[PDB]
Amino acid sequence: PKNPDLRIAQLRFLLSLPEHRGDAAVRDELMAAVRDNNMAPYYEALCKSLDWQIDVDLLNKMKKANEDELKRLDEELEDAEKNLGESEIRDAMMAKAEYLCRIGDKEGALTAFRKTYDKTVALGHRLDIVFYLLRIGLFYMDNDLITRNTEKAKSLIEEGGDWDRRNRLKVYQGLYCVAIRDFKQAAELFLDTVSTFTSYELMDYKTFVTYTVYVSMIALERPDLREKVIKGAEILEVLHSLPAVRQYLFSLYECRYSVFFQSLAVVEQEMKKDWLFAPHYRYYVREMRIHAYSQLLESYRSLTLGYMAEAFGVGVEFIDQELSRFIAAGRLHCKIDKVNEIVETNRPDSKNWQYQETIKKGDLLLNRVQKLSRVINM
Amino acid sequence: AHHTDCTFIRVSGSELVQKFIGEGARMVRELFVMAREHAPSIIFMDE
Amino acid sequence: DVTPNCRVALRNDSYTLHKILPNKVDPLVSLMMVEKVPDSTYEMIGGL
Amino acid sequence: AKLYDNLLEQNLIRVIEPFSRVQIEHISSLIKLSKADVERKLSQMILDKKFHGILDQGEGVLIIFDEPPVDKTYEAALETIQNMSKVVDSLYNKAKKLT
Amino acid sequence: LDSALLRPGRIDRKIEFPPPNEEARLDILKIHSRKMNLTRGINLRKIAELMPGASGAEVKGVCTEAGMYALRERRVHVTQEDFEMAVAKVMQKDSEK
Amino acid sequence: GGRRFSEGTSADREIQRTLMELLNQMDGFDTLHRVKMIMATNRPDTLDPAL
Amino acid sequence: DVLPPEADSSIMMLTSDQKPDVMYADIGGMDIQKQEVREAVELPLTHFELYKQIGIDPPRGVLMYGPPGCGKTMLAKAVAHHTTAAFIRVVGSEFVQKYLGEGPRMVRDVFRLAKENAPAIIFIDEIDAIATKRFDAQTGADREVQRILLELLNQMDGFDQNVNVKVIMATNRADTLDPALLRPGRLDRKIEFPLPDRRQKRLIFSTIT
Amino acid sequence: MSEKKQPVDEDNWDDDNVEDDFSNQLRAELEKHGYKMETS
Ligand SMILES: Nc1ncnc2c1ncn2[C@@H]1O[C@H](COP(=O)(O)OP(=O)(O)OP(=O)(O)O)[C@@H](O)[C@H]1O
Ligand SMILES: [Mg+2]
Repeated sequence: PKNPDLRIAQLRFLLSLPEHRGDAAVRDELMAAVRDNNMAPYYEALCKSLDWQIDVDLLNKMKKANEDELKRLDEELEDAEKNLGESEIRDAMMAKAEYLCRIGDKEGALTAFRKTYDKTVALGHRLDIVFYLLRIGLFYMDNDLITRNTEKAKSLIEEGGDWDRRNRLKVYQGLYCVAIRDFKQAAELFLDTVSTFTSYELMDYKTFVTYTVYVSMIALERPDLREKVIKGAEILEVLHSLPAVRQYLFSLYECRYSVFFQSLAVVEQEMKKDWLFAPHYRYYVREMRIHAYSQLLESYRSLTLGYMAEAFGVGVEFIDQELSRFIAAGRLHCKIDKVNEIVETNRPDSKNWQYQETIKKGDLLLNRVQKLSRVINM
Repeated sequence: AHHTDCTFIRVSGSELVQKFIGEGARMVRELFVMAREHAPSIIFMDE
Repeated sequence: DVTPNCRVALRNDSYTLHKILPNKVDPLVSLMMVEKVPDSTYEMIGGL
Repeated sequence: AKLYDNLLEQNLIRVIEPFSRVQIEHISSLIKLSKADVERKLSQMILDKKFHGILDQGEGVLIIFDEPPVDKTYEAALETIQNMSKVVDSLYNKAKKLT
Repeated sequence: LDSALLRPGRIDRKIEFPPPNEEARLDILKIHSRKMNLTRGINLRKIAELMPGASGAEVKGVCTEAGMYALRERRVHVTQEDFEMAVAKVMQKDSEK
Repeated sequence: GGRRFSEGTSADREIQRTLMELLNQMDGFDTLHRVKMIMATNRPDTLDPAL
Repeated sequence: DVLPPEADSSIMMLTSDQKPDVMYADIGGMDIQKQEVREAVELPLTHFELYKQIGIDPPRGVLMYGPPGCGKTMLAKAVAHHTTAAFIRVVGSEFVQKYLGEGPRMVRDVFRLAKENAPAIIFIDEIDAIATKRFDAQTGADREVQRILLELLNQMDGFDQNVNVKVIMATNRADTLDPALLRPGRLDRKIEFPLPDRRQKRLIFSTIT
Repeated sequence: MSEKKQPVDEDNWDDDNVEDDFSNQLRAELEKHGYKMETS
């Protein structure tokens, strides 16, 4: 069964990558692993793990129990076909092929799925099979195979409303858009937060709340924060259960810049330890800094640099080296003076900065059709 | 008939249907011409 | 290739047969559609 | 209270209109209000971007400037680029596979 | 109907179709509730008990109608009180003649 | 005139149509002004109540 | 050459000297049915994306009937007066032309005018003049009518929920009809006009007096 | 074809740009800010 199956992958992440933190994960992950017939996905996890020398009988009792479930499919397919129902063979392994998917690998779980895809004339089984292929397409991070059945998925919701098959689906596309650094799309798929349910994969709905606020606080601007996430009763009460995130969100909204970094180290470090955010938490807070710098710095023109330590965040030379790499990083549109100790702003009219991305994409497609025109016709 | 792929043919005894059965269809048995032409078929009737 | 119950293209001067006009309708698909039964499935069966 | 916010800002856009720069001490006098909450509130205008401009800390000169920038020309030519890139990606699927 | 039609060699099988019990009123609310834009938390069982077995068509008669409540109050998510507001109206038509 | 029928003979078909043409032509979508209708029968029993 | 569409029926209800100047207030005592038809006709015309967004399948066509003198023509005059979309108003006994084909072309071009023109509103009266029940392929005067009903039967099906072409049909006797016309996908909304007894009745006394 | 004379012998790229900029910089913030609390 694939409904608890993501926590398994997250605890594989919890096992391997925190290197010192490798004891309770190889306890509880084994505690889930040498039961519920799991055989295949942890041989190289045993390689990353310790020896665990006597696993032979442990594998034999479970390939034996697996052999029981396979041999009773072999007890099922022939009474299923003598008196045929709705192809009762594929009706048996249309449900036990997911047992072949958690327990077996993707091959017996894939074929039998594309096999049983042609059985049910209605999408009430088909699209949920597609949901299973999406979920294993996440487990093996099959980033191209998700592209297929996302479209093949979406091709079925137009007939019907199927908002349990679309609002559930948008959770998947939000998790992919936050898997990659596509955050304006990740919050956009995370826009509703109402028809989203107390899920299986974010079994805390409030974890989903934390994720949509963390992506939204970059993804949308104030005209959207000061109406959207500040006036949602559906969003206010669930983080009313949160002290930190409520403070962490409001420290930007209430201009509380000094306590903002305090919670930023904690939230950013939690994002460091979190699975699937671990690729991009650096990308997160490098935007959070320059966003908080730009937000205050587009209010004043003649603000000195020794203002921001005691009021914005302490360390004058820290502000110096942090701003110098952001103007020098080509963003944070201003100009800092040094030996009269004052920071000036400017304004770029949207004619140069807007031009920049245009010449970027033009050079990219120039590279593209350059490369193709070399490739084809020898 | 949808799942076993039988020709689901109900009858209503309407007269718009009648022109496809025949000019008059003095019987109902003229329907069997099309029925054995769609030979795995199911005829359906109302009250 | 000449099928019974099939349209044709026809020249008009000598009524020489010109070309096979594709196909028109089944006499069951036509009236059948005119009826428009609400097609169903197992997946919409409530407890039967 | 919330109507008083919109009335406060209705006056606040009203008196700020006819000029480019002023000191906060005159607009505090001309709305007949303080300078700290007016300074923070003007900062919230240029945080929420409902009004745009800049502020000063040395004496509080609000530099007001506006022009509508050219936007339609560049980005609408820019998304055609990422259409056509995908078109060339489809050209793999009839060109690279085929000949 | 006809007794010659009730000749025992004539008919091969007669199958009875009962009105739904409380469980079979629940699942037609389930299937029929699929295509609607819902709000989280409904307890369809209560609403299935609010109808004491009309048929499989009053299920669709209610649950189609409950969106007219949310639309007439300009919602985009169907809430549970539209359903009990709809059972009060459809079951009034059960109470009419 | 007629009352209506349950569609007996072929003749009444277009005659009922001819009647309903007249009925819609009486007070359907028109300011019927300056034109006065005077009718007569021996039996007012074979008549459409809608007439 | 390809042509812009054309139909020689009521052109398009010329909208200047065409309003039957009937207010909603002129109709007393139809609180349920006037609000209900407002839901059915012009509410999906304007507020289309609530029907789209929730997805509750707004109705294709609508039938209304009952005893005569129950405001059947009158409500069409009021909705026809206060509407905003283009309105098409036909006298439904006119399709029986002497020449053949003028009827079916006369069917299809009206619908093409609703297609070309606007998210528009069809109104048909005296549906019993077309939709009877029995038929006879021995006259031709019946066979033409048979081909009339086939055209409209197809062309109602030839929609895709995208056009807001709403068909309003008003009759007197529901009995003398084919329920194949009343198939869902074609007809889903049926409105009887019962006679008010006292309650809405005194409202008509208030309005008329 | 492909004789090729031998004189010698997403998942990656968004990770590669954040590898470019996010390269060699303190790696372990849980304590840097908590030690700037009292020093700064
Ligand atoms: N508020 C009202 N409710 C009902 N009837 C009214 C009202 N006000 C006036 N009437 C009268 O009822 C008649 C309804 O007009 P209309 O032509 O719509 O009748 P109908 O229902 O179309 O019946 P028919 O098809 O025979 O004309 C009008 O002629 C009018 O005199
Ligand atoms: Mg009338």
